[PDB]
Parts: sequence; C-alpha cells; structure tokens
Amino acid sequence: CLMLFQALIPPSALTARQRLDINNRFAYFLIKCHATQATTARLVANQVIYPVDAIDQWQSNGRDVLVAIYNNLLPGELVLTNLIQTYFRGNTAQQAA
Amino acid sequence: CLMLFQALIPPSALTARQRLDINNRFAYFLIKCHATQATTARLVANQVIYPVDAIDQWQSNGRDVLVAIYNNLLPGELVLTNLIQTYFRGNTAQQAA
Amino acid sequence: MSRQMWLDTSALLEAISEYVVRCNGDTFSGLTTGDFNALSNMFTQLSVSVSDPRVPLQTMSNMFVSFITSTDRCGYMLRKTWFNSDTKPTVSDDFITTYIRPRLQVPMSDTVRQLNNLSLQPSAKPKLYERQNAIMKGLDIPYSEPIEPCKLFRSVAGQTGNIPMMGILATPPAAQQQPFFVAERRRILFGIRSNAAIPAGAYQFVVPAWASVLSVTGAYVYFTNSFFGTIIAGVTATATAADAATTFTVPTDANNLPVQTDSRLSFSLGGGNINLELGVAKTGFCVAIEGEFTILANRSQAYYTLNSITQTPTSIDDFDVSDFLTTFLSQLRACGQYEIFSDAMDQLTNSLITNYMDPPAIPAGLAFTSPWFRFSERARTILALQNVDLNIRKLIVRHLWVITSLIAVFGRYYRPN
Amino acid sequence: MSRQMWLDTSALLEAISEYVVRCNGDTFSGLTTGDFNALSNMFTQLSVSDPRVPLQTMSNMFVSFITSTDRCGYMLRKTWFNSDTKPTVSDDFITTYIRPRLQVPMSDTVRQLNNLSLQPSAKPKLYERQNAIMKGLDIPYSEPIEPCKLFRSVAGQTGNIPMMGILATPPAAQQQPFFVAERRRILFGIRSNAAIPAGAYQFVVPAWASVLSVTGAYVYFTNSFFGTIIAGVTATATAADAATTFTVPTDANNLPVQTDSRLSFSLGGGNINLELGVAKTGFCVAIEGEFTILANRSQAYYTLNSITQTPTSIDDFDVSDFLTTFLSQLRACGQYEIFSDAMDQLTNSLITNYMDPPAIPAGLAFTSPWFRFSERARTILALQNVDLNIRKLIVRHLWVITSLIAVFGRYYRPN
Amino acid sequence: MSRQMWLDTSALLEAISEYVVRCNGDTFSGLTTGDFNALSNMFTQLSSDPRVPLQTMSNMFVSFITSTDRCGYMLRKTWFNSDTKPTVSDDFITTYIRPRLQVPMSDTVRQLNNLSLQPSAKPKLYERQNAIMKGLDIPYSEPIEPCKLFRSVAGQTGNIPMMGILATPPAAQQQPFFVAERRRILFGIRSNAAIPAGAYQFVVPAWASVLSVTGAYVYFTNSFFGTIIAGVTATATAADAATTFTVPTDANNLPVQTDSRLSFSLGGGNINLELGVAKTGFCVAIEGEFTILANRSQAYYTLNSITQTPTSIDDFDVSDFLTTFLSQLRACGQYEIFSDAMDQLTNSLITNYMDPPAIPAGLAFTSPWFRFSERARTILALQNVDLNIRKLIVRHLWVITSLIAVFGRYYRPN
Amino acid sequence: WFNSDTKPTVSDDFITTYIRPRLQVPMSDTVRQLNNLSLQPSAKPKLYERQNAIMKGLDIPYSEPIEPCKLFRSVAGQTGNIPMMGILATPPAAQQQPFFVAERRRILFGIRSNAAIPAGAYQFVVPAWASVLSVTGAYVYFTNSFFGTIIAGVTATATAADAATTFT
Repeated sequence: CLMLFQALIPPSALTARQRLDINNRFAYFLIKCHATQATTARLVANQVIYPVDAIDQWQSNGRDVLVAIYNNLLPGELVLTNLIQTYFRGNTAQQAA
Repeated sequence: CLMLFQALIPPSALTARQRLDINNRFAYFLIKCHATQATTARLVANQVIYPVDAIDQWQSNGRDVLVAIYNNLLPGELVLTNLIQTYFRGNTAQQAA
Repeated sequence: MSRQMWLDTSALLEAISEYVVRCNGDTFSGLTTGDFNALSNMFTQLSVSVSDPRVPLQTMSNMFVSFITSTDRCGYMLRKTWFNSDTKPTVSDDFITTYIRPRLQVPMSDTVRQLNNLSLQPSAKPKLYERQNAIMKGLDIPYSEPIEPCKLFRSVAGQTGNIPMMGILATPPAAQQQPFFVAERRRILFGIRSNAAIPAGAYQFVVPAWASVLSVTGAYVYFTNSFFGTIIAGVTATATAADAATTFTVPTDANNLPVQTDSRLSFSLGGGNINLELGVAKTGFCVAIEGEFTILANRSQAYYTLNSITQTPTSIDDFDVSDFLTTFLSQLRACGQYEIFSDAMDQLTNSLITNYMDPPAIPAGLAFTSPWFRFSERARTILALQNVDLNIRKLIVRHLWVITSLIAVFGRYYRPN
Repeated sequence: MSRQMWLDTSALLEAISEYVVRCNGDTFSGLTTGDFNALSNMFTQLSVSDPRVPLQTMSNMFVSFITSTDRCGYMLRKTWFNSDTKPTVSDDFITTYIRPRLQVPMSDTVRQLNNLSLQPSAKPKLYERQNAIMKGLDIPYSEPIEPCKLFRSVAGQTGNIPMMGILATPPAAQQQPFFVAERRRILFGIRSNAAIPAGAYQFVVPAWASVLSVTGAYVYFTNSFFGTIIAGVTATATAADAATTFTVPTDANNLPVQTDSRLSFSLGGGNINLELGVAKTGFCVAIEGEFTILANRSQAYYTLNSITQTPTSIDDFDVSDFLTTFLSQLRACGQYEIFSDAMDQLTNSLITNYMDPPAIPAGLAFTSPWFRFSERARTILALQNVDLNIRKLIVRHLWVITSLIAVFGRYYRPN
Repeated sequence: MSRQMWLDTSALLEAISEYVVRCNGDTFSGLTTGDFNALSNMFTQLSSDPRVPLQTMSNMFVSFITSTDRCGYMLRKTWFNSDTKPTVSDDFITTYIRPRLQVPMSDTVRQLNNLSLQPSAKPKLYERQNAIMKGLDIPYSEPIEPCKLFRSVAGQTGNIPMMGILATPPAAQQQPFFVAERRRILFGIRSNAAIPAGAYQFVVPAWASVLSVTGAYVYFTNSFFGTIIAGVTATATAADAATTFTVPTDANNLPVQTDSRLSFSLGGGNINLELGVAKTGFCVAIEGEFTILANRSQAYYTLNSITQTPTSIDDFDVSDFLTTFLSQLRACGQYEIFSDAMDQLTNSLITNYMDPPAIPAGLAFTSPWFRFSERARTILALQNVDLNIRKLIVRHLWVITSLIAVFGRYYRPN
Repeated sequence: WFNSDTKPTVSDDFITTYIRPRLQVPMSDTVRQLNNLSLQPSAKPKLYERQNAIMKGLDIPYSEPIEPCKLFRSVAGQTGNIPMMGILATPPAAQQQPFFVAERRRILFGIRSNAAIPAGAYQFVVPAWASVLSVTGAYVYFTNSFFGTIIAGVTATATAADAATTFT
C-alpha cells in the first residue's frame, strides 16, 4: 500500500522528514530481508548501516540510510542494486544523493 | 477411511492445500512407523526430513515431503519404496514431482 | 570464493553432465532408474532458493558468463592469493553467493579418490576435475591412467622440438648425427641417423627429462622408419632371420629386453638411460616402443606442475582443455558473442598476468598470436617472456588454465534473451 | 505401430542391453544393486523369473514378423517414415511389444541438455543415429567421429580410398589438389614432379568435410595415407626454413604448421588458405586430432544431403557394427539363408512403394547381402532413372528397418 | 578354497574397483547416490574408512601368496581342473575367500550378455579368467586386436619379426605372408618382377581362422606397423580393372580399393583374391573392427591355436592390470623379495604338473614373473615335456598371476 | 565506458538532465528480437540498431538489405575494391588471377585473360567479407562492366547454341 500510495501523491505531500523515514524503513527491510549475511556484515563494518539489532538507531533521522547502502553496494550485488534503483526510478546512487 | 475415500473422489474435489498436507501426514507416518533407525538417520543427515520430535518442523509449508522421501530412498529399503510407490500409483519419484 | 569451492561446484556441474549422459534414453514411464534419481537430486543441490532442468542450468550459465566477463566482479579470482591458498574471500557477488559453495562430502571424497589411483581400470578420458586438482594442488593422478606421450613432451637442450624434428628426420643425413628422442600418440621413437653403417655394439641413450616419467605395458619394440606416418631417412629397417639378436636394458630391470620380438614387454624409462645393444651393424636405426603408456606413480607432478620445463622458449601442450571448450564455443557462436567474449578474455588474461608481476603492469613485448581458447599456444607465448622470472611464468600458465577450465565447464548452457 | 512407438521400444531394448553389461559380474548374493534392481524392472515391461524366456520369445516373434511381407508391410510404406500417424493394424507382435515407453516431455529435454554436455558417449547407441537419420535431430556437439565416414563423392575426386592408388603413383606434371580422410586425421595437398614456388594457395574444402571441427590437433607435413606412401610429395624441411602457416575464415589468426602446438579450428568457413613458406616439390598437410561435427550441421551426414554426385561413395552409419550378434545367431541355426531371401523381399517391396507406378525399377541388381548395407546403399543411390531425393529416402528408410532388426533379433532362438 | 571361490571374490574386488571409479568425484554432501550405496555395501561383505579393510586384505594376501606352505594347495593340478572343496584351514582363505556370486542368476546374465549390442571394449579380468580356466565363451561383439590372437604357424615363424624381412627388397617371387597389426590384417605376395593377373589362393592361418571384421576398408598398402614394405607396389589407376576377393562364407565378391565398408569372416577356409591387373608385388589390407567368431574363443584362451614350438604368444593382457600392484611393490622395497618368491611359486607349480615331481632340465627364465608374455613362451618351449601339459601350466600360471594383479593392489605393510 | 554497463562516477548536470534510462523492459528488447524475423524491416535503419551491433554485438534483422561494397575489407590478394577498377580496365598480359569486386547492387567475380580459357570446372573462393552475404531475386549473368567502367580482358558473348554454364 505505502508503495502504491507513493504514486498518487507528490513529494510536497509529506514532511521532508517522513519521506526520509520511509526511505529508511525500506532500507531496513532490504538489509533485513534481501541482503546476504555478507553484504550486511560489510556495511556494518564500514559504518554505513547501524548494527541490525540497534532498533533505536535505525529509527533516528538525519541519515538517508537507503542512499548510503545504494552508494556503497558492490558491482556484484545485483539484486539489491535493482531493488534500490527501481525504487529510486532509475537515478543512480550518485544522482540519488 | 481417508485412504479409501481417495478412490471415490478425483483430485479436483480437495483443496490443493490439504491434498498436500495428506501426502505429508502420510510421509510422517511412514518415517515414524515404517522406517529403519538407520533409514531415518540418513534422511535427517542429508536434510531431506526433519527428526520426528520436531513436531513444529513438520507443520506444512510448500514442500511435499513424501515426494522428497521417495526421491531419496535407497534400493534396499524395499518396505518403504513399496508403500510410497503404491500410494503414488506406480509413478516414479521424478514423475510424482 | 575459495578456490576449493569453485572446484567442488565445477565437479558438481561435471557430475550433472556425467549423469545427463547416463540418463539419455534411459528415462522410462514406470521405471525408477538409480541414475535419474541422482541426476534428479543433484539439480536440487544447485539452488532451489522442478520440471524443466534446462531453465535453471541456463540461468546459471548466463549469470556465469555475465560474471567471468566483468573484471570488476571476477577480479578477486585473478590475484595470486586465490590460486595459492584456501582463504575464504570477503566478496559478495550474487553469482558466487547462489552457486559457488562447498559441495563435496569431506573427508570421504578424498579417501575415495586415493582409493581410486590404485584401482584396475580408471577412466581413460578423465573429467576436468582430476586435471584441475593436479594442475592446482599438485595431486596424484591414478596409477593406471594412460596418456599420449607426445603430450608429455617438453623441450630439452639437445632437440628443440618434437613435431619439428619430423622434417629433419626425413632429410637424408650428411654424417652420423646425434641421437633423437621423439614421441607419437601411441608410441615412442629413438635412435641414430647416419649415411654410413654404424658398428654393432653398445650405445647409451639419455632419456630426456620429459619422458623420464613414462611407463609402458603390452608394448612391442621394433625397428621402424616412420614418424607420424612420415618416412624417416638415414635409417634401415631391414633385418634377416639369421641376424644376431638386438636387445636393450633399463636401470629398473636386471634382464635384457628383446627387440623385434612378438613378445609383449613391460618396462619403465624411469631411471637413468637405456642401454641398446645393436646385434648387427646397421646404416642408421630407429627403435620403436609401441604400447600402453602411463605416468609412473607420484611423478605426475612433473607434467601438470610445469616442472618438466627448463628451456625457453619451449613446446607445451594444453592439458586437453581445447577438447572441452568445444560445446561452450559452439554456443558463443550460436548467439553472436564469440567476438565480445573473446575481447573480454583478452582483458581477463591481461589483468591476470598483471597481478602476477611486481610492479603491477603488463610486461613489454607481450603480444598473443592466438585467441583465448587456443591455450596451447598462449601458454607458450607466456612461457617465453625472458624478462620475467620463470617460476612466475609457470604459475601464470597454471592459473590461467584453471580459469579456462572453469569457463569450459560453467558456460556450456549459455543462452541470452 | 507409430514410428515413435517402435523407436520408443528399440530404445528400451537397447537400454536392457546397456544395463545387462552393467550387471555382468556385478550380480552378488545378499546385495541389492541400483543397476540390477533397474534391469530387473526393465524385464517386467515386456511381459504384460527368467529374462531369457520373454527376450527370446520376443526376438522369435520379431523374426517371424519382420519376415512376412503380409504383416510388417505397413512399415514399408512412405507414410510410416514420414509421419507419427497411428496405424490401424492388428498384429500380435505389435500389440504385445510395440508401445509408447519413453517419458515425455522429460526425455527430449534430457536429450537436448545432453548435446551440450562435456563428455558424451564416444560410441553412441543406435537410438541417437535412428533419431538423426529419421527425424533430422541434433547429435551432441562433443561427440567425435572418424572423418573418413563423413566422406562422400564430389566433382574432383570420385572417391577417398581409391585415391590412395593414384597418390602413390609418381606424377607427370603438377596435378590438382586432393582432399582425403583417414580414421584419425585429414590430409590435403598438391602433388608435383617439379618444385612448387613459395606463396599462397587456396584449397576448397569439400562439401562433406565443411562440417568438421578439430581440437587438440597437430598439423604437419606427411607422405603417408592410411599407411601407404604418397609419391610426388616431399616431407623434408630444415630448422632454418621459413615458417609455414594457414588460415581459416573462422579464425583471424594464423595457424602454424609443423609445430608442437595443439590446435583447434573449424573447416566450416569452407576455405583453407595455406602459405607455403619454402618452395617444396609437392606437399601434403595433415590435420591429426579429435574430430567433431559442427553444431546444427549433423543433418548433412545423417540425411544424405551431403551427397551431390551419382554414383557416390557412402558409409553405413555403423549398422554393420551392431548386426554382428544377430548374424552370429542366424548362422547358428541355419536361418542365415532363409532370412537373407526374406530381406531381399523386404528391400524390394520397400523400394517398390517409394516409386510411382508401384513396380521394381529396371537395372536393379544387388551386389551384396542385406547386411552389407554400405554397398546396398550405393547401389540404390545409383539408379539414374529414379528421382535423387527418392533414392535418399529409401536408403534412410531401409537403414532404420535394418537397425531395428539388429536390435530386436539378437535373442533369436527358433527351435 | 575352490577355484570358484577365488573367482567369485576376484569378481567382488573387480566390482569394488569399477565402483570406486564410478564414485570418484560424484560424492556430494546432500545426496547418497546409487553407486555409493553399492560400494559401501560391498565393503560390508568383505567381513568408515574403506582404505583400512582393503589394505588389511591386500597385506594378508601377499603374506599368503608368498609362503609356499600356505598357498601350496593352489599350485596343484587338482585346483585348476576341478571344483573340489579343499580341506585347508588358512586365516586368509577362511576370512576372504568364500562364494560371493548369486547363482544361477550370475551365469544367465553373462550368457544374455555375450548376445548384447555394445559390450565392454576393455573387459574385466573376470571374463578372461572364465575363458582361460573354464573355457567359456566371450561376448560375440567384443573387439580385439588381431596381432594378439597371433601364434606361430608352419610357414612363417613370427609376426613382428617378419617386419625386418618384408622390408628387404626380394630376390624372386616368395611365398605368401599373413601378418597382423593392432587395428588391421595384412596379406599378400612380394616379388622383384611382375605377378600376372588371375586368381591366387591364400591359406588363412589357424590363429586368424576365428576372426571377423565389420566396418572394414580393404585396400593395397605398403607399410607394416609403420614400416615400409618392399617388393610390393601400392600403385594403380582409375582405368584399372576391378580387383575382388571371396570368402567361403559369402557367395558375393568383396571389392578392394573401394570406399565401401565391408563385413566378412575369415572362418571357413581360404580367401580367393583375384588380382585384376598385374602388379609388381602386392599387399592387401583389411582395416576395421575385429571380433572373435562365436564359440571359437576357446582357441585363443585355451591355447588351442598353438601348433609349433617354440611359439609366439601374447599374455592375455595381464601386463596391463599388474601396473598398480607393481608400483606398490616398488614403493616399499618388496619388489625384489616378491620376485624371488614368485620364481619359487612358478617353479613349485611347474613341479606338480610333471611326473616325477621335479624341475625339468633346461629351464631358465629370461624374464621376471610379471613379463608373463615371455615366461609363457619359455614354458611353451620345453620339448622334453608333453605339449598338453605345457599349455595347462601357462593357463594355470596365468590365473595365479591375474589373482595377484587383483588382490595385491592395496598392499601396504609398514 | 564502452566495455561495461557499469555505473559512472561522474556527476555533470547535462547527463543528469537528459541522459537516463528510457526504454521499457524487458518488452523493448523482446520486440527488437521478435523483429529480426519480420518480413519487411526498415530499408534505411536508425543509428540505434547499428549502435547496438557495433557495441553489444547484437543481431541485425535477417531480412535487412545492404549494399555489399560496404561490407568490403582488404584481403590477401586484393588490396581494395574500387581501386581494382583501373586494373580491370587495362588489357591483360596473360591469364591473371581471380578477382572478386562488389558494387552497390551486385557482386562481381571472374578471371580475365588475353588468351581464351578452356571449358571445364573452376573453383572460386569467397573472400572473408563476402562470405556473409545472401541473395534473393538474383539474375546471375556475364558482363563487362564494373561501376559503369569497362572491364577489359573479358568478353561476354554467346550463341543460342552454347552449352549451359552453371555454378554450385
């Protein structure tokens, strides 16, 4: 639903903050459901993603974690790349930021 | 009764869900009552079947356990190969699948 | 990941092949075949997370081609560390994640292999797996496995080439020339050419380093005049029933081995030199050892580790990859990628060589004369860079081979759409 | 019945043969083997304890069947080879043994999946050859073959083996190029009594060989053909000599000659371009290695489409090699005579149906028996009063019947 | 035990071989394959790590086949001649040698086999043991290299030897020759002057009178084992008249120098070549797939195709199977010790096969126990001993050699 | 850039503004594939199609026509195509070697000579470049013209009697 909801409203419709939040919830979802134990570990190590078990830290703001993941994926991680790219309608990890 | 009942009705009469459970409830029964202490152990080791006390790991989810037992039987395990093959009206394990 | 992993999987895809072959036309309507029951379970092991095995195999090959093509992705496989050690690499790549994983049952697999080298009738045409394990981990090949000696051939101080000698051998000689040691598919030849008779008596022949690992069984030894069906000049294959017996000896057997006899011999050029005793003077002779050739136990390391090499340039075969690449090449041509794939391989190759050389940069004077799949030749070209340490050259050829072998196994079901 | 239902079974019997060879000496007491448990059920499929009985019984009825033009006649009409139409013929044999046995569609997928596998069987069953000659299917890409079989006649040379004699006779003047093939290698070159200058020379790869591919092949100068010295050709050379190389339109790089390097190339481009580095008084190049038929090109060989002239040299797709067992059984019970006469009948009655108006053509006399196919094939493919295409089909058709015999009669025990 | 109980257990180990090969590199973790269940139950029937039980066995077998006191009973003519249950208690024999094959099934299967389409091209020893010992049949379709089938006959003494001779320009028209290579058969007539057109008969030597060819090409050649034959012309012209030959089994002429694939049998009598044109010496070649006619395999394997003395004899391929065992022997210094213990085994065998119980005079071997090809000729060259007894000795010694090649392989004492 | 579909590191606004994915997928592709097999492809193709071939090595429509002379490359015997014109116009000295030129709408091959060539069989080899062509609706005949220029040392002349001249 949220995803479909996004196609009916312009960005001007939500708080600059919530639009950011949404991105993070998606990010969490990606890491928690579509990332290999390896991809996660690397991202955790390089301080891009907050440890998966840091509930509170994933809910704070000021960091478009989605953008971070997108910007730090490896050329090999095809699935994640597709998911994120499609979400961002083609813009590249660079153009996104 | 359930086994007899299966001869008065075409597959179409039962939920494709239940039809699957039935096969599983049967596989459970085979492994529980007609399988060698040695046959069981092999399956468990090769991750074909879950131990019988794993009451929770047998509850249904997509996989057709029976088909898997059948697919991993050994020539010498005549007892089971009969039960299963007869149940499956002569189709081979790869046919049943 | 682990070099080991790429192998276990390769072995599995080779297993898949083996059984796909065994099941061809052996798939019947109410007939449980132990074979098809395995081919079945194996597919399952590729990656469930089904009816047409073509699809999943196809999808896999496709992703492999995509992988082995991008230096960015398969890059980790082109560094000396990958070939040298069993270190779990920190690399996530959808492909590696999904398909490359430990697949062989340890320790059992190893013990079965050992038990094999010792068995009666090994496979005459062995899988790539074996060759990989030899070329990479330098493991033993089965004691009873036959091989064509001419492959075993490398260049030594005396004569530069094997096939090249054929042209010389066919030319009538000027004076008595030095001895020669050539090899064919099914037999070994050695002797001395001369325009004037050679006295009866003893003569020693230095068994060249390359053949010094050979062994025969059920072999007939005789005087002949042909090399690969080409007439050798300066040698007489004539003899009379009255002639004095000609025999030779090997440092391994205390007894004399007969020549020109209907007796089936068994000896090994595994020692020092062979001592031929010409019973009658001849105007040039050529002995032939024609039988089943095998590589002496625990000496296969010479052929496969490229240790039987010391001259430069040298002649070198290709451990038979060229024979396996056929399918994959037919596919690449089937969908117009033969060109692109090539260019990608040149890239693969260069980037590989680069890493094997401090400082990280292509060596001057390197230009291949052949495409990525004529390995035989590129191996020579690489084993000919006099500005690069020898041991390094060897590793490069060894390494590059394994990659090529892998491409031949994995790429086969490739079909883009 | 259906041409399929026949092959579908020929593959079953040909499967029992394979599987028996697996249990031989591997049949132990107390041990239930995967191989035997299978063979054991492959017997249960012909009798809708003792396998010799039904197998023998079957072979027997088959001979009885394939013998009477009244019974197996439906199999001798063009319709049976051309289509999968279920025939309305009730014959005890057909009813009891000829039925669909292969699992569809799984089987074909497995077969396709095969052509792409690494190590195919080097000595393939008859089934594969049957499907190729009949349904024009593909043969595994990695299966090897002896190029000489692939040979057929072309404008220049009317033969391969026959050229042996001419090659061995010293030459008068520079002759035209030659292309011959052995069991494990191909030879091409130019014969001459006087030196041939250095430079480029083109060789038209003949229609029959344009479907050949090699791997791990050595290429050198030779003078022997099947072990018979070739005259008018110098196999001599020096270490100082200028290198000699040739090119194929498939590869952009020059392929070296007289080197210890193992080559891989394809004669598909149909054009070899040799560059003799040093003038030679007649030369002969050899390509010795593993030979395979280019993907999607095996149709030429098995469909007799590689045939352009008349008469023509033609092999036998190897049936000769499978008939042995059946023949040995025929001789051991004197039927060898009777069967041969019943096949001349089979063969005649077949050729008959393939020709309008239904009657034996004039000038037809066989020089050999039903089992020397290789020759009977050339005989049929030599009747210039009958359309070429129809000639081909007859050969192909008869081949399939010949093959079914080689498979079904083996257990023949008359008495 | 019984000559049988040794074959049944030789077949068991020869199955464990085949299956150890089948299972190499087909031993993946999540599946227990058909093949591995077999190889794993075949270990159960030898009474975790299969190297151990197989090694223990080989060790005990070498210890047994080494001591004449133990393995003696096996060297007596009674053991090769009959299925008599010996009253000999020996740890080895009790533990490993026992009836293993399923009767009557095993046999019927084998029979059914000889009749099948594609038999093993490199058969196990088992088949060869049954041929040489019980004089049983070999699969009708199994191929073999004709030059092995060769024995010496009245006319020419040897095969390979003839090479030197054929290579020497002749003086005058000599007698016909009948040689054999690995993949083909040669026959013809050498001369320094033209041989007129017309018919000529060639006597098919007793050793080759059991051969059969399929997919064969017949042509004029001038090479033997890659050695140029002199006094023969392989030349011809397209205009030349046709040269055909006949066999007493086929009413039709078989062409020569044609691309046609022939099928004929050298069993029945003599071949009638018909030189169409006059040739300065000719050599015909029959290159194809060679097989041993049905029910005529008793000739080659029962040493019945032997008529002269001395004679040229092959080795029934034992040399090819011994390789493993030998490589094992050399890796542990035993090579020497084993050889001497074999010379002992051999002597003691020849002994019991001769009344009175003693080594014959003039017997000295020129080769070691494993070069059987030669030792067989040496034993088949003692004119002071009945011929039929000479044959039985070779046959009997072969079987013992083969058993060694099969059981020894896993030898490791240390 | 040419080798891979790999993401660029560059951040320039012209790129951001105008350059970005535009084609539907996978549909856009399954169409251009389904195309190759269509009966009447475009006579004058878009640069897109060429771009794809030259870069990803993609298939061109099976039924697409092309002027062969473009396909021409240099080979062993012949240096070029149009240059051979001045030569084919010069009377010959003796029987020369096989020539294989190409025009806009036709393929030319033959053998010139100042002295008659016997009747019989001659073998021609198709140059590596022309070995890709295929023709339909073709009139194969004898001529003395090349790009509107006279080919000397060759004479196309006949008689209702002449024996049939064919090729294979």
